[PDB]
Parts: sequence; structure tokens; C-alpha cells
Amino acid sequence: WERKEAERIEQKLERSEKEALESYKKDSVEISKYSQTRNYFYDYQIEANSREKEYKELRNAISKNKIDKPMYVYYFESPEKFAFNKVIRTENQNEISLEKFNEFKETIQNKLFKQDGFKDISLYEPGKGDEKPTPLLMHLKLPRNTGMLPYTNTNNVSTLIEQGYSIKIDKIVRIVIDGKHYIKAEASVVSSLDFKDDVSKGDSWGKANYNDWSNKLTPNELADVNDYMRGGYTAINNYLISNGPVNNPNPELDSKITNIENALKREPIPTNLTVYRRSGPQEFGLTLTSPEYDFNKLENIDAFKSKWEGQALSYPNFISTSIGSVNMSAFAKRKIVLRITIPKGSPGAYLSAIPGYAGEYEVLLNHGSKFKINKIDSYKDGTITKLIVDATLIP
Amino acid sequence: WEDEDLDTDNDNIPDSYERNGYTIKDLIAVKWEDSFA
Amino acid sequence: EDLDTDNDNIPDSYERNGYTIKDLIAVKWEDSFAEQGYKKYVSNYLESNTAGDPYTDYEKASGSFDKAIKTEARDPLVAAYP
Amino acid sequence: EDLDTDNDNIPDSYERNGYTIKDLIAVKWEDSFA
Amino acid sequence: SSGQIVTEGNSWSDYISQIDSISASIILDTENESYERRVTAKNLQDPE
Amino acid sequence: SSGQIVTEGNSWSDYISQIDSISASIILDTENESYERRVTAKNLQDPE
Amino acid sequence: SSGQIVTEGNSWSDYISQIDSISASIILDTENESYERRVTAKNLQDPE
Ligand SMILES: [Ca+2]
Ligand SMILES: [Ca+2]
Ligand SMILES: [Ca+2]
Ligand SMILES: [Ca+2]
Repeated sequence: WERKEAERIEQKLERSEKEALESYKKDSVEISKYSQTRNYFYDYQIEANSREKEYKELRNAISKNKIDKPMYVYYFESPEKFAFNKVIRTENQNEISLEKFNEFKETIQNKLFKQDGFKDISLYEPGKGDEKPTPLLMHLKLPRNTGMLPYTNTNNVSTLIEQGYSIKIDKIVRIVIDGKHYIKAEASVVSSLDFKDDVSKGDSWGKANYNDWSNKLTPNELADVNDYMRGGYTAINNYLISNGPVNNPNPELDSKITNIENALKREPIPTNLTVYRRSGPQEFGLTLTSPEYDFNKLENIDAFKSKWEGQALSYPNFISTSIGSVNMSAFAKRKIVLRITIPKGSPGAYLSAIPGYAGEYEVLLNHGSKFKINKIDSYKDGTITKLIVDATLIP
Repeated sequence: WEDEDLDTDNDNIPDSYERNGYTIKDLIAVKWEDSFA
Repeated sequence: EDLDTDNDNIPDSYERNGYTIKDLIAVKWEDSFAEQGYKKYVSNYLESNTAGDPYTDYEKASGSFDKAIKTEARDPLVAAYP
Repeated sequence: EDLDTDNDNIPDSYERNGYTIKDLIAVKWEDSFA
Repeated sequence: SSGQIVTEGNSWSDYISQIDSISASIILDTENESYERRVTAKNLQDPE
Repeated sequence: SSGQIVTEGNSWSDYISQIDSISASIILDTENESYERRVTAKNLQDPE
Repeated sequence: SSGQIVTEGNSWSDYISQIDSISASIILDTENESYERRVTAKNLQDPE
């Protein structure tokens, strides 16, 4: 019956997705890698990539079919995807010690990890005749109305999905499969709003959510915020970095800070949202001339992840970020991109709501905001390897 | 090892729970207590 | 060591020298195990099915097959055969 | 709240206390709906 | 996977021998209805 | 959408009861020709 | 895909003609048992 359902669902596909699926059956790894890191380029390459049409039609085919109930999936995942740089056990070893289990449990206590690519999954437990490439097994509960495309292989049937969410691990236990120890993790999907390339859709959402926000502001504070974001945001942030109220207190800027904070506090974000901000080395306590800014050698990336991944963050100033993820000529030289998930109910406002050029879809957050970094990944950008940071805003 | 997070046979019940005693409530195995009877 | 040429989840030296199964994991044989009722097994480290029957060496030694099969067919050198 | 133990698109408290369907979404029961 | 009940391909003969090999049989007769059961029994010659 | 038509396994019997349950039947009987139709009708007892 | 032996669908007739086309046949008669073999022979008209 599963084969018949797969045949039925694949019959109604049109041709373009037909050769897309056929090409996926032989070049899975490269297509998956491209789909993982595709939205961090300029507007030119994304339209100019040789695989953009492939990805578009594959995504459409996947999104054609959706499930009406939550259901479970099973797949093997590398522990490196969950910010674990060590090895649980070798591929020839049979057992995992208590120390490695404890370390892996400690690494994933309270964190959320984002998955952003294609993946082959199974609707049944991995019994005999399957492959066990990693010592980590995932029991993932997919939410309602998510894409799921069953396609018949040469002999068996396999299913492909598109990851667009962030998952958290509840419990991990050690199990035995055919005389080898594995780690089984029960994970749940946490929903969030992400506009990877639909910058138009994100802008429309910002309009629909914050166009009337300005009408809720008292005119004096409204004009205050407008003029400040227009001209003096640089000065305010520069004053805030130096801990101005601590060193040289002055009310001419404390009033500005309070007004901006109250304006942001007036209307909070209603739904979980992801924002992309191109950060600089000066933010991370580095300089452009610093040797660690060269992310081409593996040693620099490894040291940066060792000393920064999994730690916290704190910005005394305000944070300006864009809903879209595509690179711009304004921040072309910045090698670090900050990926931030905004929990529902947190303070923040859409600056671009007001008419005119209010910014690059800018979003403001309250001062003294703190973040937790979960994982760090690197993607190629022309002739240099740039770096991506996943962070979660915390109250 | 020394924790109740072992599922050797992979059947959603911890090893020590099967060894000593358990019951099901809210579709989750819990440790047996005499007051449950 | 930890080499597994035939991918039956039993190390080559274990198959060559002797082993037994406890907690569904193969371990090195020790003479004190016989007093507790354990059996010592040896098998072909280059072949996954030493006896040529449909069950691998690990499945036979661990008793991870049909429970209705006789207990003597649990060692890799005796075929499970009707 | 938002717990769904049996994964049938209806929250636990809704099933316990009473619900109805409008626009294909389960909502809390109110006496005026009758 | 969809949550429907299926009976095709599920055969009791695949489990009859295995159940009989590791169990004891107990029968209660009463006067109007008979009950037959199998209860798992431990093999003391196997340490595992 | 590629112009391919399949009729195997597409049974009309799966829809006859459903169509007859929610429709009204209208027949037009002209000279040497007849027409039978089913038109969907609203249920006023169902607010949804 | 597992270690199981499968025989269904593996027909010798798919290979009989190909084996006969590229081989020489040798028979040893002996006394109480006969042996027939096929040995691959090189074609000297084909440089490849
Ligand atoms: Ca268990
Ligand atoms: Ca071996
Ligand atoms: Ca072997
Ligand atoms: Ca429910």
C-alpha cells in the first residue's frame, strides 16, 4: 500500500519536478549542501546559481503534499550537528562509556538547533537491512501541515522532507542495536517564522503587523523615535557602548534611551521570528587585522568555536537586524552573520513600518539584550569561508 | 551505568523500571509506589 | 583489538580466541565465567555466517533469533537446521 | 493550553472540558454557541 | 504509519511456536466456560 | 498537468454515496433525449 | 541488502547464451562420473 501511495503521489507531479527528483536520486549530497546554505549570498548569485531552479522545483514538489496529523520520523544524525565536536565512539567500537554519554547530555541541556535543508527520513524504526552511519538516532515528532514526499527507489521506498524549523532534545538514552551501542534522542519541533529569501513576504508581514503601530505612539515620543532612528542612532549606540550612564551620566541621552525603550516595549513581537544581522569582529572583541579573523585555515575556526560556541552574549547598545538573510553591499566585508530567534512576547519593533527609507527592514531590540549561542557553522563565500552563528534571545 | 536512563532493548521502559517494578500513567512508565494500588 | 572484518559486530580477536555475550554485547572470555553458566564461543572472523545458516554469528550467540530454536544451535559452529 | 498528548489536533483541556469546531479549528465551548 | 488497523500479513502461526517454547500452559475449567492461558517461565540454565 | 491520463484504480463507486447524500437530482426530459443532473444543496442545520 | 540468500528472480537462462557464446566446452569422462566445464576463450579478431 505504501508503494501504491508513492506511485499515486508521484504520478501527479509535472515534468520539471520529475527530472528534479530523478537528479536528486544520484546527486543527493551536493543538492542538500547547496540547499543548506543558499540564502546567504547576494541577489545576483541566488538567481545565477546552476541549481536554483532545481531547488525551487524540489521545494515546490515537497510542499505539494502535507500531513494532517503530527507523526514521528526516524533518522540518523551526526553529533557534530548538535555542537558536539568530540566522538561518541568509533565506527568499529561496540560500546559507549558513561563519560561520553554524560558529556553529550551536558552539551544539549537547554538549547535549540536549527535545521535548514533537505533530508531523507524513515517512517519506521531502523531495523535490519538499513544503514547505521552515526551512533546517534533521532525520534522526531513532525508538526501538522508539513511537507513530506514519498518516492519509490530502485528496490525500497524512501521519503524526503525540507527542514525549516528548530528542534530541542528532551531525553536521551543508550540502546543496543545488533550488538552495538547507540544514543536515541526524543526531539520536538519548535515553530518559528523565517523568511529565507521571500524578503517581499517578510516586508509584507512587517507592514501588516506594524503599520498601525505608529498610531499607538504619543506624538512627542513618536517624533523623538523617528528623528533618532533617522540621524542619531550611531551617536546613541556609541554612547551606550562606553557605559555612558556609569562613567559620565547625562539626562540629554538618558531621556533618549528611555523613550526608545518605551517605544519598543509598547508593541511586542506576536509570533516567534528569526532575524539576520551581519555582525563585525569589533562586536566579538576582535579587529579586522586580527589573525583570528582569517576563517580559511581550520585552526582559526576551531579555536573560535572552542572559545565562543555555547557561551552567552550581551550588547549594551541597541541591536539593528534585518528580516532577510541575503547579503548586501553595505555589509559585504563582514565575515560573521548573526542568526537570532526572537521568542514571542519579547520587546521589539519593525522600524521599516514608517514610510520612506526607514532602513534595511530594520528591527530594534532593547538595550542590554543577552543572547545564547547554540552552534556555529561555516559556509563558502566566493574565495573565502565565512561563518554563521545561531543565537537565541533570552529574557 | 549508574543512572535510570538506560533502555537496552529499546522498548520505552528503563532497565531498572523493568527490573524492580513500574506502572503506566499518561502513557509514560513511572516507578512503582505502594500507594498506587 | 577492535577490527571487525565481516561486520558481524564481533571483533576478530574475540572470534579467534573466544568470547561470550552478556547484556547483548560480546566480551572477552574468562575461565571464571563457566562457573556462572556461560558458554565459550569461537567462530570464523572472515565470515558473517560461520555455519552457513540464515542467522549470523552474533544472532546465534546472543539468542537473538526465534526462541523455538534449540539451545545447542546457539553456538556458531552448529547449524540451525530442520 | 497547547498540550496534545494523543496528537489528534485537539488540546487535552479542550477534550476534557468541551469544544466545538469552526473554520476547521477546535475552539473552547461557550454556552452562547448553542 | 497512518494509524489505521491492518490485519493482512500478520499471522499467528509465526508466533505459535515461539510462545509455546517459553511458556507454561494453565487451564481453568469452571462449569460453563473454559479459559486457557500461557505464562512466561524463566529458564534457569541460561544466565542471560 | 503533463497531459497524462490514468483510469485504472479510479472507481466511481467511491463517490456515488457521497454525491447522492449532499445533492438534489434534476431531470430534464425533452424529445428523444434525456438529461440527469446532481446539484449541491446547502444544509441549514449545520452552521459550518 | 541483508545477509540473506535470495533465489527468486535469478534465472540461469539469462546467462546460458552469453556463457556459451564466449567459452569452449571440455568434458572429462572418467569411469563412474562425468564432468562438463566451460572455459573462457580469447577472441583474436577483437583488439579490445
Ligand atoms: Ca527497556
Ligand atoms: Ca567479526
Ligand atoms: Ca564471524
Ligand atoms: Ca488531544
